Amino acid sequence: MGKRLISQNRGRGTPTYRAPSHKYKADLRHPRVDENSSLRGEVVGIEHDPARSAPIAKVAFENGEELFLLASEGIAVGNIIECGDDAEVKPGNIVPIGNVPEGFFICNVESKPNDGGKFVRSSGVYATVVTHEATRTAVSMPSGNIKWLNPKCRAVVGIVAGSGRVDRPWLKAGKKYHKMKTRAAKYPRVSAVAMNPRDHPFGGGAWKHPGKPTTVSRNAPPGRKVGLIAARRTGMKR
Amino acid sequence: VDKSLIKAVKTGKVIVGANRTIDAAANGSAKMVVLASNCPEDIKKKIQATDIPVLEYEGTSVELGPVCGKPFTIAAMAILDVGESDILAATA
Amino acid sequence: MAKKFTKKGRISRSAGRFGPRYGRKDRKLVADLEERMRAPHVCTKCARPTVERIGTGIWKCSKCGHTFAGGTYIPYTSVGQTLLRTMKNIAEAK
RNA sequence: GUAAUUCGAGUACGCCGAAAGGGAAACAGGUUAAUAUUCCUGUACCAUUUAGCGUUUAGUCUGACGUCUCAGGGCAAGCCG
RNA sequence: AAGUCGGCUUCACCCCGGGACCCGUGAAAAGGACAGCUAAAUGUCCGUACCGAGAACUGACACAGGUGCCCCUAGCUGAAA
RNA sequence: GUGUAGACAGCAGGUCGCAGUGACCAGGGGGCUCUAACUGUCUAAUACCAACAUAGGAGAUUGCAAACCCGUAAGGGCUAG
RNA sequence: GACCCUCUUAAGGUAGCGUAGUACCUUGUCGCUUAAUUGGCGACUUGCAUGAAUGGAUCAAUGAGAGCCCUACUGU
Ligand SMILES: [Mg+2]
Ligand SMILES: [Mg+2]
Ligand SMILES: [Mg+2]
Ligand SMILES: [Mg+2]
Ligand SMILES: [Mg+2]
Ligand SMILES: [Zn+2]
Repeated sequence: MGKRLISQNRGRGTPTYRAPSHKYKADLRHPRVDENSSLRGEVVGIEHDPARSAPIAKVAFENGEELFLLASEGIAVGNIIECGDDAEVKPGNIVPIGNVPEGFFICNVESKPNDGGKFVRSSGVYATVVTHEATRTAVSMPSGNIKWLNPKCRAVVGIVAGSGRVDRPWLKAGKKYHKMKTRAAKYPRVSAVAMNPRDHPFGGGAWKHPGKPTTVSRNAPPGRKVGLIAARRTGMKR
Repeated sequence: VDKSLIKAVKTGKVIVGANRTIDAAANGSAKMVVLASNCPEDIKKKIQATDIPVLEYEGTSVELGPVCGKPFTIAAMAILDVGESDILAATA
Repeated sequence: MAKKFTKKGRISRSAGRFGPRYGRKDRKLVADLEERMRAPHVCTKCARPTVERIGTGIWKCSKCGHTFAGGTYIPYTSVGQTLLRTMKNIAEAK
């Protein structure tokens, strides 16, 4: 048995591949609201979240419990939020996507109703509402695809803050090193062709070349799906 | 509304600043009080409590300043006596 | 006005702290981004230039006290500007 | 759950984990062959309980925080007449 | 046995405040403060000698290695340990 | 001469030796090529390199009850994403 | 040594570099460097068996990397 790969080591969950959970501030989710309820609340502070490298907002609600929230751009300390079914459309509120007009930008969209939000969450991303049929609504995801969501889904209006995070090049191994200390990723990563034939399917030889084609089928067993997994095309555009 | 302020600053009694305007309004000698649009809400409480007419100004205090003749910013200004001006006619 | 911009000391700007490293392209990009970041930005309530960067995407007004979330390197982004323009025109048409 | 356990991840309830993290309170001198803020002389200080004499504001503050760089004040050590 | 006075400097120690940097944001809980004052009584348990290293540890050794250079150190020359 | 000061900087004349940073301490320099951009890592005990890493460039999978992976299962890693 | 043809069992090397850390023949031929050089550098090159992210060419700063030359110095 030539040694397992890095992906299977991540599978086991050894301490080298586990996220340092105790650093993260808090989990981000929408307020839990019963049927036919509408709770409000005004921002108390704007705070930095080390799990995403973007700001988050602290909001104190009328019942008493405060929650961190995914901060859309423009959110300022003092503004009140009106999450609920009867909310109007403004930058900051949380409203169903069924009664959001076409052309408006949204973020922190849910998959099924009352999930808290799963799509459109990294820095500066956003999605759009395209069409409103009776049973579904099509939103263009930041990847570039059309998704058909339930009309009774919740999403904050605006775009996620922190836009432009990747216009600043690293230009050092040290800065990227410092980012990786608060993530589960491993840094730095050895290249496969420089290993031994025990360690990887590509290792070995008197000179460093893959030897076999890099594209691998989708049916390859675990421990072999390394390279271009089931690629449809390769190369740049000529 | 705009050219009257030129004569209000040229002639008559005027005071620039929030606190002196508060004093003039409470004393009542300030016939009218002029405020900028984006002023803090903490000032509107006195301008409603004071019986003095409340002349709005559509602009912001940042450009209100230079037109009044002062490079700095003017939040609330009162004209005690108009003299050779008719800004009061704009207000009352 | 500022530090000596001699016959030479004029191209690097803030990227002159890297010395002869990292190449021309990356240094130019970082320098230009830094002159955009160090700009005298303007407030939204005060309408006075007082906004500076507190953290990653956090901005504050020195005189006004107003705190808000914006871009990572610049306070206001073009997409947010477009959203404001469109929503405000829709509201004002009503 | 496992054929089954002394085996196995998670959840609930507990409980442990720092003689360099947090932390209520003591100093001088003497004494012995070998112990000393521990024994002796002097002068102090802090908690829990009991009894007497009164009272909350009870929700906040503190404990409680990175790297570099600099001004101001003070002081053990040091030096001069 | 004298046991009186002045002056300079002051880190590597204490207090206090400012600035810059981050695609790094730099612990938690017990405890304490805000209502206490007076009096007597109680304050159990464990460690405490000596070495801490070119002879008291570890490498079979009274071993030129390592753990510990972990934390501290006077006068002159000299930027200076 | 500067400075509140500690101190620091500068001058004029005389004079000794073979030699004045007089001992201690304390870079030899230049030119033409190959190679890796650089700072970093490495066969503990024969290999400190042109090898590994790196910022930069490009490609591929996946809209989350996802892609990739661990377990016989119960359940998990990535993921407070 | 062109270019019409080929052998074209898919196509038959574009820019570049070239006796190379790759050139067997080989101490390849010529120039600068020495009294004298299987060396170093430059030029040519019919490339046994160079060539474009199996990355090509060149490159300031850096190097306990690998060669050759000058000056000072010395019991090498
Ligand atoms: Mg194999
Ligand atoms: Mg304990
Ligand atoms: Mg190197
Ligand atoms: Mg390599
Ligand atoms: Mg020779
Ligand atoms: Zn402001």
